[PDB]
Amino acid sequence: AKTSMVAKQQKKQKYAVREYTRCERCGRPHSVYRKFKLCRICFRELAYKGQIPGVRKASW
Amino acid sequence: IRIRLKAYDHRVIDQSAEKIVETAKRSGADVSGPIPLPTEKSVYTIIRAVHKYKDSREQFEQRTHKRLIDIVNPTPKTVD
Amino acid sequence: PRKGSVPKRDVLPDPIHNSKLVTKLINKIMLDGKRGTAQRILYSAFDLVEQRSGRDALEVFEEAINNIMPVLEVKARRVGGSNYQVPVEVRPERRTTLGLRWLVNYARLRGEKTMEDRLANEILDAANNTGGAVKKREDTHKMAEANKAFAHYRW
Amino acid sequence: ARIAGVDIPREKRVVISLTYIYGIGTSTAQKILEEANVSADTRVKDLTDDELGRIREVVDGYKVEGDLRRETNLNIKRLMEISSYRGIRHRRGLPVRGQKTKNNARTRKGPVK
Amino acid sequence: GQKINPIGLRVGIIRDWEAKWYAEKDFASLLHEDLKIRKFIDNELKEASVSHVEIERAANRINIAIHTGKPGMVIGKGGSEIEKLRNKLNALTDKKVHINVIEIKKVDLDARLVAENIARQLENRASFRRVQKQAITRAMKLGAKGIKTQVSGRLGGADIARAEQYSEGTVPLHTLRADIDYAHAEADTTYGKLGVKVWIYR
Amino acid sequence: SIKKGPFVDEHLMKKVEAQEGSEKKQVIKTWSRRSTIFPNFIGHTFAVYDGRKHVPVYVTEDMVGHKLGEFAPTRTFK
Amino acid sequence: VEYRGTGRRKNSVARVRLVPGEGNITVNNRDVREYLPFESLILDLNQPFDVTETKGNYDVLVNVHGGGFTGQAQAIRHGIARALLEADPEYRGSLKRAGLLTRDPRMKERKKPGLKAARRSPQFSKR
RNA sequence: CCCUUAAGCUUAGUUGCCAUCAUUAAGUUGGGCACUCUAAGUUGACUGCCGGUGACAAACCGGAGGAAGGUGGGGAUGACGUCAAAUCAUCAUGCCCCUUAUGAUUUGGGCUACACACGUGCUACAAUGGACAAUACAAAGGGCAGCGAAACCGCGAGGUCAAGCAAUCCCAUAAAGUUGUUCUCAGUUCGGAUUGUAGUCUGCAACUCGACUACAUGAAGCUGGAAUCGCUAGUAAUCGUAGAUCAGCA
Repeated sequence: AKTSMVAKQQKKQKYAVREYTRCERCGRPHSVYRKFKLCRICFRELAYKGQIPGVRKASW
Repeated sequence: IRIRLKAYDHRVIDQSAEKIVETAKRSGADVSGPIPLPTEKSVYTIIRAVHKYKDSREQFEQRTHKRLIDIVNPTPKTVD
Repeated sequence: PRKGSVPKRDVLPDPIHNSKLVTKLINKIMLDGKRGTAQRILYSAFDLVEQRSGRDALEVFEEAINNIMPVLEVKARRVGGSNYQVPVEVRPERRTTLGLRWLVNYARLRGEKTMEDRLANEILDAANNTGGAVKKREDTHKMAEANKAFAHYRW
Repeated sequence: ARIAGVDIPREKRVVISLTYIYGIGTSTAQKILEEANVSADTRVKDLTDDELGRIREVVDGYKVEGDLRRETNLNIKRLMEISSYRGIRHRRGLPVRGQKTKNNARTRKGPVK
Repeated sequence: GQKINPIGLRVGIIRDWEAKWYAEKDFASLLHEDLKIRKFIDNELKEASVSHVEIERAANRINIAIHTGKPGMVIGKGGSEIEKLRNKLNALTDKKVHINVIEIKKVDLDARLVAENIARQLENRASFRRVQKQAITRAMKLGAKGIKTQVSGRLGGADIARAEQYSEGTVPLHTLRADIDYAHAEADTTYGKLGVKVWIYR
Repeated sequence: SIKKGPFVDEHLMKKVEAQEGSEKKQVIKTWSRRSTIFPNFIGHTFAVYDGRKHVPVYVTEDMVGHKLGEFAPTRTFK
Repeated sequence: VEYRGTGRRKNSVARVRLVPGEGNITVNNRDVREYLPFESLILDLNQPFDVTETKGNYDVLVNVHGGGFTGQAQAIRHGIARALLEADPEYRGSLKRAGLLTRDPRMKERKKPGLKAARRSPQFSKR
């Protein structure tokens, strides 16, 4: 599921690693990150206008 | 004491170095001056196309500024 | 490339051989980008050539280029209304820069087991005529030395 | 020529050039040189009368078999012929290995392209 | 067919990297609460004129500046509104304390409230044109170098709808150093789900 | 594989050793392919398949380094 | 006395002093021939002395570091030139009809993200 | 135009780069100098009349040029609109549907494994070349759950994961061009395909449910068709420290 597979993941299916990271307020299982706890098109909105700091679009 | 300096912009950590130096300078101590450090970065790349479109991808990351200072006079003049 | 007029863009420098043609062919024979390897093949494998082949490749480098470089070329150039090729004047950057690759495509020809010794055997039976390196030069150069074509063309 | 079956070639070194005869070859051949003065000589047709006697009495005393254990292939297959693996689910089912039986090329089990 | 977000590029450079803080150790979960408090003036305030938000916390000393929208009609009397706003903010544990106030002016100067405001008064079977052009003039009457407002989704009364973008000449976006800005209108009523576009020079 | 804890099942081998009272053979029925085995296996099938039944399997001195139903058919060529 | 022996090329710098008296360039307590892998061109790294008409002028006390070896050399095309230019201040108006006194020719670029190798991108299988 | 490199005043001239001091195994202990861009807040640039005129109709050429070709590579920058496609399927959708099955528990099974014909990314097809070996250089993720040093287990799909813990500081033979042990053209000590033995360690379970492999099974192979691969500087030839993603593996 996706709209009902939120507790299954972030509740305790009874092993160390059966939590597979998913976007905080979403259900997308692929393209995710722990310390961001979100995804691609369930996260991007933030570094527009600054809600994520020091994010220049280019020029490393 | 190895006090630390940490930031994400190129104007919030020069202030950190300078201003702790000055806080110690405003009162009597042979405290240390500005010791800058390089400008580091924290990358984060990820596909943007809502579908399976790729290779039209532009670099997307951030800049994590990390500086360091020593307080070379522990004093009861300007410590806190 | 809307324009052109590009040169060799290099100031050919040599180590301890004192030559300007022994440094423009060290990168051509340079097997899979091997500077020192080719540098040791141009100071120990190109110096012991006399011991194996017969003569040294020091001052006899001009006989391995001038006695093999062709003149008439074979490039399609429509002119008038037919379809006949026209040769380009053998210029320094179009005869010595392209006519100096007679050691990379001929290194895998000499069937004398040892490939390293076969690469040093390209100076023998090729410095003069009727050889295995000038055999492809006689099937090109000798093809328009008598049959003249257009002289008022562009190339 | 003498170690197992025959092995003819010359001009080369006897240390690992054993690869022909099953079970062992080259790698182990040059790594099993555990004897009294046996070594590669580059003269495969010289220098050898009785040294082979001892460094062969080992190969007979080398109870780890080699050719003699060519049949551990067949016999570990024999155990598995109940449709298990390597004999029933890999020999009685006519499939390939790599567990990509067929997405890439295959000549040894399927020799026909 | 692409003019991408200048909400998304002109950040830090002139308008500055909005989200502020480092935190030495607490990294993922001081942000696990930040979208819900930074977007708390657009979710529990019903997306009301919020022009931009912010987060600032190290040292366990959080404060957050915010327009407070257009103030006075939400605040009311004696201050018994924003005290309960703080009641709703910190009581997670200590989250989003002291969310201060500098007042904001001119509803028809800046695109942010205009966005969801013109996601409101077109779709009411009134000739959405007659009011489209109305708030087009009212915010290109001031004197900015234009606001190019246009409805991209589901105009008309008939079924098959297009993205008709009725813009008015010039409102830059390629002043890389200065700021151009997109405040968006994702609404609908009785009919489908609508799309509008807005671009201001300040 | 590793040594040190072959993973004899708790429930499953309980069902065995306490259903291995007599010679009566009730083997697995388990439609599960995860077990691990002892020397005291006594004549019976398994069910190492889940199509719409329960599959007889090898019983006597079968594959000896394994901890599952290595010999149990589900398919073949076609 | 010759100070400010400096000069870099391809992400690989050195700093090479020059000493009043004789001349011998010496990097990392080694020579112009026993620190570079074989690359028969040990006299070349000092042709900033043989475009100079005089070569044994000033001993170095040089130093190195870097990532590879090709970028490590061919910068000391300035390891002489910089300090040499400084002490001999005749060296701007008579040292370019060969091309020595200052050159700083090429450097690196960005490995493209998603492409095989910067210029190399996903090739076409067929059509 | 703001930026990635750039003579640069410098500056972190402490952990920084090592002429000055030889107190310098990466614990750059050191002057707490520099010696120089260097570790960026990078700062400059530009048609700069340019040496010319085209007979002039502007430009541009180039005398070599500021340390970077005429915008400083140029990074970012993306005309109307063509494209019924790019998403009903990772995302949000107006729309109606199976409703103790299409969901559902772990699964039996399965987007790898046939009876085959093609597209794939490089290492294949020895006389400087493997099974094999003394062994120069560190970039840059890192790491609050990670890497392993000098020495080192060198048989891999790493391990005790022991010590320095944001320029540094751990993967250190990083792989070659550096002397090149080793197999004189027989499928030959080139092989890591199957008919073989199977394995590094973190799994609630390798029979069809990936590996590449060493114990080395010695096969594809010796230049190429009706059928195929980089290209004016270090980009690729070849690999390369590793790993984002995540209890195995590019």
